[PDB]
Amino acid sequence: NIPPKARKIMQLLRLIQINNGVFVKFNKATKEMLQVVEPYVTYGIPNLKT
Amino acid sequence: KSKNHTNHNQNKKAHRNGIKRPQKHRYDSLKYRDAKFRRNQKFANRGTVEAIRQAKASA
Amino acid sequence: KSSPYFSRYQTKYRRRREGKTDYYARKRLIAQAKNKYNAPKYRLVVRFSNRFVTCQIVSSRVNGDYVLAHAHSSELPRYGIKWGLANWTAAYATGLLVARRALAKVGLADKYEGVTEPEGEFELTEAIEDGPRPFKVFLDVGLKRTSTGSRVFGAMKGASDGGLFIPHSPNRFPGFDIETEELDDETLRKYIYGGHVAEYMEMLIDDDEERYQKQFSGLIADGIESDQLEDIYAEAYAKIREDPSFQKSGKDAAAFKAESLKYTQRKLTAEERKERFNAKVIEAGRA
Amino acid sequence: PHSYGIRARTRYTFQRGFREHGQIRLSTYLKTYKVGDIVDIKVNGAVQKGMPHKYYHGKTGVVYNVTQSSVGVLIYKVVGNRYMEKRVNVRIEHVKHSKCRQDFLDRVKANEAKRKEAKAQGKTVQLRRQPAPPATAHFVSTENNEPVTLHPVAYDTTI
Amino acid sequence: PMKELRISKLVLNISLGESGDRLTRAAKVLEQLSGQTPVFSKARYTIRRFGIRRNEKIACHVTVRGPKAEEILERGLKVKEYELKKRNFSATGNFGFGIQEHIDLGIKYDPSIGIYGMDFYVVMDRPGMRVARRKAQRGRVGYTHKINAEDTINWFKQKYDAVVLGK
Amino acid sequence: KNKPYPKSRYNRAVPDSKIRIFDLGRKRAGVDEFPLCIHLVSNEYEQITSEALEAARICANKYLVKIGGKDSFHLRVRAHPFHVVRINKMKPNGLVARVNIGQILMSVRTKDSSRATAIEALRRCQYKFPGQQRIIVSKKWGFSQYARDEYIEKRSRGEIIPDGCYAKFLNKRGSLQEKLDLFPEASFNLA
RNA sequence: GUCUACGGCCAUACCUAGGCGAAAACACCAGUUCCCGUCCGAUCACUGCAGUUAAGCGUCUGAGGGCCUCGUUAGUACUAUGGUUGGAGACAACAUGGGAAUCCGGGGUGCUGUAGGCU
RNA sequence: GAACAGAAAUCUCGAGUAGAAUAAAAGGGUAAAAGUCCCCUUGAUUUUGAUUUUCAGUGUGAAUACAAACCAUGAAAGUGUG
RNA sequence: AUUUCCUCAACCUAUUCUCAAACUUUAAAUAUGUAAGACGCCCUUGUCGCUUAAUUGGACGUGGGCCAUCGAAUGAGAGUU
RNA sequence: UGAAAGUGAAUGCAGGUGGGAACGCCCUUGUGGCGUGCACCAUCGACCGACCCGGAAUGGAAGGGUUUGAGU
Ligand SMILES: [Mg+2]
Ligand SMILES: [Mg+2]
Repeated sequence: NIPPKARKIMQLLRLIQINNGVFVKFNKATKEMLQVVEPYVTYGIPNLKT
Repeated sequence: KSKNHTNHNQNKKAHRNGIKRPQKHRYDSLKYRDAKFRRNQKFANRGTVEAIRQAKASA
Repeated sequence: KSSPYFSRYQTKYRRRREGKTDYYARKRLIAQAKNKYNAPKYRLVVRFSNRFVTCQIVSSRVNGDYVLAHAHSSELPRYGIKWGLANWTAAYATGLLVARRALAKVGLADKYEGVTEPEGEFELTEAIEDGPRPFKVFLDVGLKRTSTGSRVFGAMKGASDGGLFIPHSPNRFPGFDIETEELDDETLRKYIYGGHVAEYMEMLIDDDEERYQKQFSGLIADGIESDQLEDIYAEAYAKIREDPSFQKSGKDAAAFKAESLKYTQRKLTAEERKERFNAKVIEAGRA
Repeated sequence: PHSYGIRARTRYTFQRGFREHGQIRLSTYLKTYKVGDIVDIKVNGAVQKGMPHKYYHGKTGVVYNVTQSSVGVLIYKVVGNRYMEKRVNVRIEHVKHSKCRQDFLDRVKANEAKRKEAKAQGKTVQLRRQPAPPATAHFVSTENNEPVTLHPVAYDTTI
Repeated sequence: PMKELRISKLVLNISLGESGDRLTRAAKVLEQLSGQTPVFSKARYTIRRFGIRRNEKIACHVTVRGPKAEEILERGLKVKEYELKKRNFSATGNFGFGIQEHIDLGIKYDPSIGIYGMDFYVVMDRPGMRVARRKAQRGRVGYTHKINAEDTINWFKQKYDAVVLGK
Repeated sequence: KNKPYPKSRYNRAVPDSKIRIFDLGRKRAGVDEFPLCIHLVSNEYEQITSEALEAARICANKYLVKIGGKDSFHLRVRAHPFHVVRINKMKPNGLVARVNIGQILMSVRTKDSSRATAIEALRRCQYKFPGQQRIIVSKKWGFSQYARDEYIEKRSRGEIIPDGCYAKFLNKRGSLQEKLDLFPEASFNLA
């Protein structure tokens, strides 16, 4: 039940499976992509231990 | 009842093999160009080939 | 004249509001075929005021019009034409002048000399068999009507005889007959040398002498006779050819600039606007 | 209830703008078009000749041909599972240059202006555009700018 | 200065309103009175209640200017005893009237040709109205240079020793 | 519940709305009096028919006149039936009013002495209308756009000119001379 | 600077009323033989400079009308996305985002290219 | 305003952003015109390929920009393949 | 009474209540077209029967210099039969 | 190739241009530069037939053409 734009964005993020995780460099282009997939992902600032 | 049109699956079908783009070639046929331009380009190109041939040969 | 009438009003183009530019004709006059790219179309702009004749050779660009060459009938006395500076013959002379000025600028004056001694015969400057084609220009009559014998075609005749290639038919020259579709070179030669003006005065010497004195007052006070007119025009055309260059004037513009600022009104500010608004309300006795 | 005439459903698409009727500005005819130019298509309803179909209104393509009063423009249109090369003959009243094309031209020019200067000074050039970075650290002062404490406001009818 | 009112054009129209032998003899008398060719006004539209012939000549009129226009106006006033009323003068500065039995004017007459009525309408213009009439650079005349009814009445009373009704 | 379908050249064959009179009481009143206004506002998007409005106006006119007279109220009906509801005959059937949330249905300006009376009459009309409505007291003077405190200051300065029921409010726009003559008591202060 | 010819954008340029405009230019303006066209040299055509800034034209002023522009209106209206949110429903609130119009107020009332003239 | 006698038939002067006209529907377009009048005309012609729309990117219809001719019109730039 | 009175209608003006899928000066969100150089950037010179007043231009070329953020992000081997 | 009567395939290295397999050479450690360039595709020409041209009894040779063919 993933609509086409969000499905494509998660593919571009290499987030293809539930509970998968990636590091992303935060810029305006990345931020607007994460806005479209807000219901389908969660993200935040990781510390050094993480 | 007949006449049952819908576009529901048609967009999905188009994207299975994607929206293909045509191959882009270096040269397009001059048959799309103005005939007067095309006729003169034949003579211009013929002279360029002759001049390129002579300069290589005389070198 | 309600506000909705004004609100919805669309102004014509500025040069259409002041009745100067025919944009229908201007588009067809200057619009080059796109596969000729940046080759300019040249117009022979010919305009008449009440006293003088303006001849210009103009091309068009996106940002405005560019004058290749100009000739003004006010410069004719320098070549010896001091009277009738707005007539058919003056139109002819100022057309020949801009033709010689334009050809020098494009470096074709020696190759295309036009007619040295016009005899009023319809002809176009033919292209040299092996050499540059003649400089081509199109007539821009403006808002003047193109009736037979109009002065715009006199200036076009002069420019054509000056070596410029101007496409034209002789259907609007003075003396052309529409019944037989033939051009009488005699009347056309007459107009080129100002004989039509010569015949007017000679008629006026015979009858209504007081009308003659009132009409050609400029020509009388120089003691010019109708026989002289052909000679002055014929000599002026020759002087134009030998030296066509436009002598740039040396009048001091700074004096004109300084003079015109003194008579130039200034615009008020808000601080003064508040001052007069209070004063008028005070003088109204309602504050 | 569906006609397929050429200009069906173009009631607003082919309207001149409000207080923009009448004369066509003559700079449209003095623009120069060359093969390889990127042009925008925008139909002028006042020029019925050389009109492109409404599909091409608002589309951008490359000039492939130049005639006396018109340009041929290459446009790709989706017709199924692929794009199709369309060759539209448009009178130049319905065409204008893409403003980005001069922007791409100037950016490249500034790239080579930077690259040559950086080379002579013996330094890097850094010609790559970047997305808007995260905002940097600053030090907002409060002198003469003390915080104002807000509260949510009580409800009250304003009619 | 150049604020001198003068006659621009005098229009004279037949008021008979008939087509036939009377209409033709109207052209002859219009030609005689003016020295000019009497162009024929047409019927713009046929009417059911009158049956006016479409695109057929019904009325004839001429436009007269120049010094002979003043003479025609002068002989019109003489037969009018130089007496016109206030309401004749139009809001734009024109005035006109209408007189029957054009026999009273100074043209020889016979009882064979017929009796015809002949009107007057004088258009008034200061010099400089060419601005609004020329083809090129056609401007609009200023407010102060336009002609009002009061101005053309005073012009009428300044000469011709005329008087106007005090309604 | 489709898109608005009013009378038009495409919808010429229409019935007339059952309500034609929208103004009541002292319609030709002034600005000094009737200073207090009560509104009946629609709390939800309803489709009040012209029959329901016509019923309400008849009920409001009778009760208000009996209880206070004719010179102490300016009842008016804000909602207008312009949407056409269709039916299949035993084609257009009737006229209804599409009113959004917070649309005033009937507005009555009365004296402050009739504040309680105006509330009660506007309260009774809820039983005639469908949906839910609320009674509120306007913060504006009658049928104006200004607050009571502001209107008092405009009235005390002398910048208000009574024109029938409504009035003219001075503005900083237009020729001064006309503004000066029209407002005699007002002081065009020079700043 | 002003003016004239040809323009570009086509009202911060239009419409209105009233003040000013030295020089030149432009204009109004003086005629009808020739060219030319009209019921009419009004217009259009020619041929001129005796007269006039009065009209055009230019510039300045209106707590002018319109027009342009910036703010208020207003993150209000609307809207992409979200919930096993509320509510019988109508709709509403909230969440991650996008974001007007209109009115009202202040300011403004042509800029500019080429060529040539001008105490 | 003038006639005639209601008739704004006609004629004249002002204002007039198109509120008229443009064959037939509606929408779009158009003001020194695309409307009205006038003058001359047959580009409503012969030939070739390219293109757009409907679309399978087949046919048919309709349409666009050119080319080789031959012409019309205009002083001319141009415009004209209904 | 071709001198007036008002309820009579008509029109003009400024306010005023309320609307539009086949109204509109404005005008979103979402959706949508194109571009983000190596077929790229600067000069020397060649061709032509096209085009220009003209080696003028246009089109196609030749020879040299810019190959180190090769010119937003992210991802990914791709396309034709 | 043309309905047919008929006519019938090299200007050139059996042509030019772009990409390109494989190979060779130079760098200098790069996704290199340089030179040939198979297959294939796009493209500018040439050649044969048809058709449309002018075109100096029978033949159609040189010159052409926006075209046309399931050709070379
Ligand atoms: Mg939602
Ligand atoms: Mg869900």
